[PDB]
Order: sequence, then C-alpha cells, then structure tokens
Amino acid sequence: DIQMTQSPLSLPVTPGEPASISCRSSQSLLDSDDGNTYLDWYLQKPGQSPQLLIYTLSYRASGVPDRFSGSGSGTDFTLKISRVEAEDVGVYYCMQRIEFPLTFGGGTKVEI
Amino acid sequence: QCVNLTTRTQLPPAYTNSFTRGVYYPDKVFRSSVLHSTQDLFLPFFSNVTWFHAIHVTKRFDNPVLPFNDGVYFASTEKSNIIRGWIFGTTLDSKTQSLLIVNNATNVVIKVCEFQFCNDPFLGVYYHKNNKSWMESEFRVYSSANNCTFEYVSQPFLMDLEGKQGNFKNLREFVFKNIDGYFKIYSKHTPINLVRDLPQGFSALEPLVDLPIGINITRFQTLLALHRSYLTPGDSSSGWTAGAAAYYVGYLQPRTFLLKYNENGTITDAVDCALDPLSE
Amino acid sequence: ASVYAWNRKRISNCVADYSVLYNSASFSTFKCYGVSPTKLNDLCFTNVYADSFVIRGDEVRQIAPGQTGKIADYNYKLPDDFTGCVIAWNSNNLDSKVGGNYNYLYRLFRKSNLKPFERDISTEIYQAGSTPCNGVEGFNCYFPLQSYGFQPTNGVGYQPYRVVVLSFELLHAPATVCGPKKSTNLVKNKCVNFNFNG
Amino acid sequence: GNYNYLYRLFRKSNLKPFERDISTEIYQAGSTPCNGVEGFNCYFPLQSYG
Amino acid sequence: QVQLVQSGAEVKKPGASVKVSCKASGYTFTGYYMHWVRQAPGQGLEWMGRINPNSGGTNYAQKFQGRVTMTRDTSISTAYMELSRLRSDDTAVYYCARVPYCSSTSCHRDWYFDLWGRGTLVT
Ligand SMILES: *[C@@H]1O[C@H](CO)[C@@H](O)[C@H](O)[C@H]1NC(C)=O
Ligand SMILES: *[C@@H]1O[C@H](CO)[C@@H](O)[C@H](O)[C@H]1NC(C)=O
Ligand SMILES: *[C@@H]1O[C@H](CO)[C@@H](O)[C@H](O)[C@H]1NC(C)=O
Ligand SMILES: *[C@@H]1O[C@H](CO)[C@@H](O)[C@H](O)[C@H]1NC(C)=O
Repeated sequence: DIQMTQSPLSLPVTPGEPASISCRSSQSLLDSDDGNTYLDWYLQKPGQSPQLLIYTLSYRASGVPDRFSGSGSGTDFTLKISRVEAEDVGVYYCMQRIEFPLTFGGGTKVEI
Repeated sequence: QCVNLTTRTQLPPAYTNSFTRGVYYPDKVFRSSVLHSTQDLFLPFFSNVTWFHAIHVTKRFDNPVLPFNDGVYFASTEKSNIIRGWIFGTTLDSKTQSLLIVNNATNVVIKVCEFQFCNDPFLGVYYHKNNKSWMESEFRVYSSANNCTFEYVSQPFLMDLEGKQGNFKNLREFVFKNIDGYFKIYSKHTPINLVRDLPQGFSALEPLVDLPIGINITRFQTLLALHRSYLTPGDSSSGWTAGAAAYYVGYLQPRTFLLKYNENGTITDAVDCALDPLSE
Repeated sequence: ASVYAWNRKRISNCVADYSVLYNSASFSTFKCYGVSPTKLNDLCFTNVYADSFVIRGDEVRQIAPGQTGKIADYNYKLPDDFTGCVIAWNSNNLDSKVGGNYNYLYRLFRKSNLKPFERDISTEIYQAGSTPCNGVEGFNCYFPLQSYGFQPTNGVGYQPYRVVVLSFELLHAPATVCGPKKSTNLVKNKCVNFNFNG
Repeated sequence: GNYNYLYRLFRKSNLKPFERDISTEIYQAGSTPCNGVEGFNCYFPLQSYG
Repeated sequence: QVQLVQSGAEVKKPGASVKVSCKASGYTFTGYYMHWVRQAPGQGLEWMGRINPNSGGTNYAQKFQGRVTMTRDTSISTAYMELSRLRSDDTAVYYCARVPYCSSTSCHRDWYFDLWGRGTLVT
C-alpha cells in the first residue's frame, strides 16, 4: 500500500510565525478520474481523535483554522501554515483513502 | 411428472341422440303467454351427442382434455355424484392463466390462478382415516404453480362419498359458454330415475351464474372424484375407484330457435328451426 | 412497503371510491393526473393497483408522470403518461421513530432508469468505474441502496409521507372496479323519468 | 419559460361559445366553501403555460 | 447532539478475545459508515476496517483479518468490532470513526473522515 513519508519529524515552529509541514508520498493521489485528489490532511488533538485539516489537498475544513492552508498534486502533500497559535502543538497526518485498505501517515509533531 | 393413471386406451365414441334436451333461457326477460324467436349457440335437436363413462365397475376410465369447441353441453344423473366439477382454459397448464371449478364438500369453489393442472388430475379421497369418516386425500388436481386473478366461493354441491356406482335420482345438467369474457353457466337438477338413456320430454336450464373473465377458454376437462383404498389399482395416483361416472357431452352450435312462454312465464315449448322444413 | 421494493397490490371486482377520502382517514396531501377525482363515483376499470410505499415527503413534487427526479427514477418510475391519483400523506407521527426507523429504504442509484412499473432488487455493489466490484464498497463501486432517516427531528420535507399510487386501467376484459351509483325513492303514480340499473 | 401566458385551469362547467371567464374565483375543489382562504382544495383558478 | 459513544472499560490481561462497541447519537446511523481506528505508542493512528451498516458489508486491512470482524445493529443504531485475541501491546486507544455515505456522487469528498470519533483505552 502507498508509503507516506512525512517531513520534518517535528515542526519546530516558534509560534505566531508561518510554517509548513510536508509529506512526500510514493504513489497517486490525483483523482483525475473525478477531479481533485481523494487527499486530505488530519491533525490528531491533545486527547482527542483527529479533526480534519484540509479537503482535497487544498480547500479548508469546516473548522476554519485559516492559520493553515494547503496545496499539491499527484504525490506532493504540502501543508502550509500561515499563522501559529500556541495550541497548534499537535501531530499532523497525511493519509490515503484512494484505495482500500487505508494507511495512516508517520505524523509530524509541533512545538516552539 | 404427476404420477400416471391406468386403464385408459379408450374405446370408440358412443354416437347418441340428444332427444332435443338442452333448451336454456337466453336473456333476463320476463315473457308470458307469448311466443318469441332468437338465435344463439344451442344444442341442436336430435343432435348426435355422445355418452362417456369411467366404466371401471368394465375395468377402464377416462377424463383427458376434451376441446371446448366454442360451447359445451353436459348431462349426468347423480348416481353417487362422482363428478366434482370441471376445469377450463386452453393450454391447461401454469403457462396460461387457467380456471378451476370445484364442488368441494366445504363449498363450490372457483379460482382463476394459472394452475399447473396435473396430466393425471384428480381430487383424492383415501381410507387413511385422519378422521373417523373417510372424506379427503391429497388433492393433485394441480401442482401448486400459480399466479392469481380471481376467487369465488359458494355453497357446496355435496352428496355422500364412494368411488362406486349409484342411483338415477336427479339429473344435474349444465351448459357452459363464454360470452367473450363472460363465462356463463346454466343448470337444472331434474328428478329422474330410469336406465342410462338421457331423457325424452322437455325442460330448460336456468342461468346459474356468470363470471367476467379474460381467458381464451378453448379446452377443458371434468373433475372426477377418485377414491383410494388398499384394493384399488395401486398406491397414490394408481389408487382410485370411480364407479362408471357415466355422463354425456355435446357441443353448442349457432342456431335460430323459437320459444314459448306460459302464463307463469316458464319456457314450455321450443323449435330448432333447421331440423325439418315443417319445423323451419 | 419500502419504495425500492414497492407493493403493487391488485384491487378487483368491488366498489371504488374517493368520497371515503373525507371521513376518518382524510388525506393530508394528494394529487391526480389526467382525470378529475369527481369521476371516481362514476367510472369503472378492469384493474386497479395500490402501488403502495412511503417516501421522503418532498417527493410529492417528484412523483408525477414525466417528472424525472432520480430517486423516483431508481425506485418507482411512474409511467410518464399515466392518468391517475396518488395517496402520499404525512406519516411522521407513525413512521418516524425516536432513534429512527432506519428500515425504509430507497435505491440511491442504478445503471439505468427504471422503466414504467419496473422493479429492480439487484443488490450487488453498483459499478461506476472499472472491474467487477467484489465488495470494493467505495471507489469504483458503491452499495446502491440507502435508508431514509425517519426521525421526529426531521424537517417536514425529510419526514415520512405514506404513499399509495393508484394505478388503474382498462382492457378487453370488462371493467368491474366501479364507483357507486346513487339511489332514489320508489315514487309511484306520478309520471317520472327512471334508470332501473340501465 | 414565459410564465406570463395563462389559462383557466378549472371551471364549474364548460364555457358557452366565445365566453371569456376572467373571474378569479377560488375554485372549490372539494368540500367546504373556500371563502377566499385559497387553502387546499381552494385553488387560484388560472394556470400558466411553460 | 451528534456523538458516537464507545463501550466503557475493558482491562484484562492478554489472550482472551474482545468485542468493542460504539453507539451513535443525533445522526442517521445508516447515513455514515462506521470505521474503527486505534492508537499505537509508535505511529498512533492505525486503521482496521469499515462497516457499510445499511448493507452490512465490510472490508479489512491485511494485518488483522483472522482475528478481526466488525458488525452493527442498525435498529440499535450501534456498531460493533470484535477481535479474537488481545495482546498486552494490542492495548490501545481504540477509536470508533464516523464516515458519511456518498452524499457527493463519486463520493471522494464524502470519503473525508469524521475522525473526531471517540477514543477508548481498551486494555
Ligand atoms: C356421431 O358421433 C360419433 C362420435 O363423435 C361419431 O363416431 C359418429 O360417426 C357420428 N355419426 C353421425 C353421422 O351421426
Ligand atoms: C407470474 O408469476 C411469475 C413469478 O412470480 C412472474 O415472473 C410473472 O411475471 C407472473 N406473470 C403475471 C403477469 O402474472
Ligand atoms: C303457475 O301459476 C299457477 C296459478 O297461480 C300456480 O297454481 C302454479 O303453481 C304456478 N307454477 C309455478 C311454477 O309457480
Ligand atoms: C384509519 O386511520 C385514520 C387516520 O387517518 C384514523 O383516524 C381511523 O380511525 C383509522 N380507522 C381504522 C379503524 O383503522
């Protein structure tokens, strides 16, 4: 199944400032069949299973963390973080559901 | 396959005289002390009808598909009431919608349900005595393949049971017609006791009932009652007895008639207009 | 019935009506096509069928001949030229359940429309992409049926509405499902017009 | 569509030749006199073409 | 209120089997697949499988098949996952996860995951 290398291991963002998380992946998440990607980002919360970050490798979740934004194509996952609140300490995930079985990503942690 | 019956390579048909029976009322109309003429499918006078019989007593029986050649006449004296109705249709199978008339002991019962009538169809009665008086067995008039459009249930035409002969007490006599989607039936129950000969004299059948139908009825056969006991000619279907079941069948021809009505308004005289120039 | 598996119960040789629609079970909501309801004390039909089911209530706009809203077109496409009338009344108090009566189903989709009076209870995962679907349950193929969400919290359009679409027809076989003829007193000696049953 | 073109959909009975029934009577399409309430069984008497 | 609340505590030392459950609230149970996910002290998020509750259909990750099955009761609006055997290190914060049916035709955006779920430290 698709391997999903996340980089860095730890986003060392001293807060306020913008940032990016990246996850290179081996294999396809372009939905050139139906348009868009089958690709989302997810962030595991301190004590709670993940809130969705971003639909379709670009458009934001209904939770409005507009401090975050995204882009990519094919097998680029780019997470870009326009602002950091001190609560953004957390573990950020790329994942695949373009095929079944699923896989979860390697996680990236957040800290100063 | 339904289990084959026995003793059924027939002998030739008994050509016989109508004696002009089978007059019947054509309409709803009260008429009296008056004469009137009409035309219909009728049993013609002195028609060469035929006599038919489950003559097991000899040692033979019969009731395969007879053609409903666009109208049928029936007569039988009661003589232990072996007949328990008739079935109709054309294909007489579960591949066209098809009609049952049965004189069950519970009821006269009618259904139109695309019956898989058995090639060896009957209603059974058997001495296995699931009640103290022997009265029933497995039916196998049909195998149960069905698609349904009609039922009707009516008082039984029930008299006592045995698969053997009986007395001439009443003539149950009937005529069957489809008026292009109206299967109309006529009856009478005339008391007569005599030898085999269908009676001379006069009467007319009244219009027993009608069912609106769609089926293109072209073929039919009688429900014989078949009675099972351990002397009868085998097990199950091969177990049967049926007396002689002597009866008559004939056909209804389009013919003009003159009719007469008394002060009571009964039919009381009739003429087949094609027998003889005098009659004509 | 669930509309995906809609009943087609025949009615036969008995007195038809619409006056009963104004007594102990008067319709909430109702429509006719091609015929005025007033004639249903007069006309007679060879066959009549209760095409009986429940809907999501908004389908009152969908369940029409010629109207081609897909759920109907996958569950019961009425004949697009049919002439007749339909029960479709609200049943929220009845069919909605507190936890939710998630047992009334509709086909979400099929490879084609239904034809008039067609019923399809193919239940394999519907193909929408390539290769035999074999339980893939979400990419090339999807399971084609879904329940309605019938609960008291449902907004009125989402609420259940109980349906009998009334198919009725005439054939070479004579009509017998007939509306009640009226009756009048046995006046005598006066000169009158009459109809004694014809 | 041109929903400005209309027809009377309902009447108590057919017209006579060259009548022109422009009357906006709420059609009692059932029981109860409708009294202008224009409820169910109480319909605005014209309808549009598409 | 929309929620999906798990079975409470399970705690035992290894080798017995287990059944874990999660009951919906608010939403039409057939309006979502339930999926089941678990924590790992390494990777964290790990996916086991999905129930199409309305069909009852299932699919499963290669790691788990022989032990695992999962099932539902739609009339009880409640989902089940069942495992032949728990190790000590199969102790995890197990999640019931919520997954909407294809309100979007072609369903890709329908296959965003409501991974809010709820976690439970089945042990
Ligand atoms: C009378 O009918 C019988 C039986 O159908 C037939 O065998 C016979 O030839 C007929 N004869 C005539 C001419 O009456
Ligand atoms: C008769 O029944 C069979 C099986 O239910 C069905 O396939 C067939 O269409 C039916 N025919 C009719 C119209 O009664
Ligand atoms: C015919 O009418 C006469 C005179 O009333 C009556 O005596 C006779 O019994 C009637 N017969 C029938 C068939 O009613
Ligand atoms: C039929 O249902 C109606 C509700 O529309 C109810 O008022 C009526 O009493 C019911 N009648 C019976 C006895 O089923």
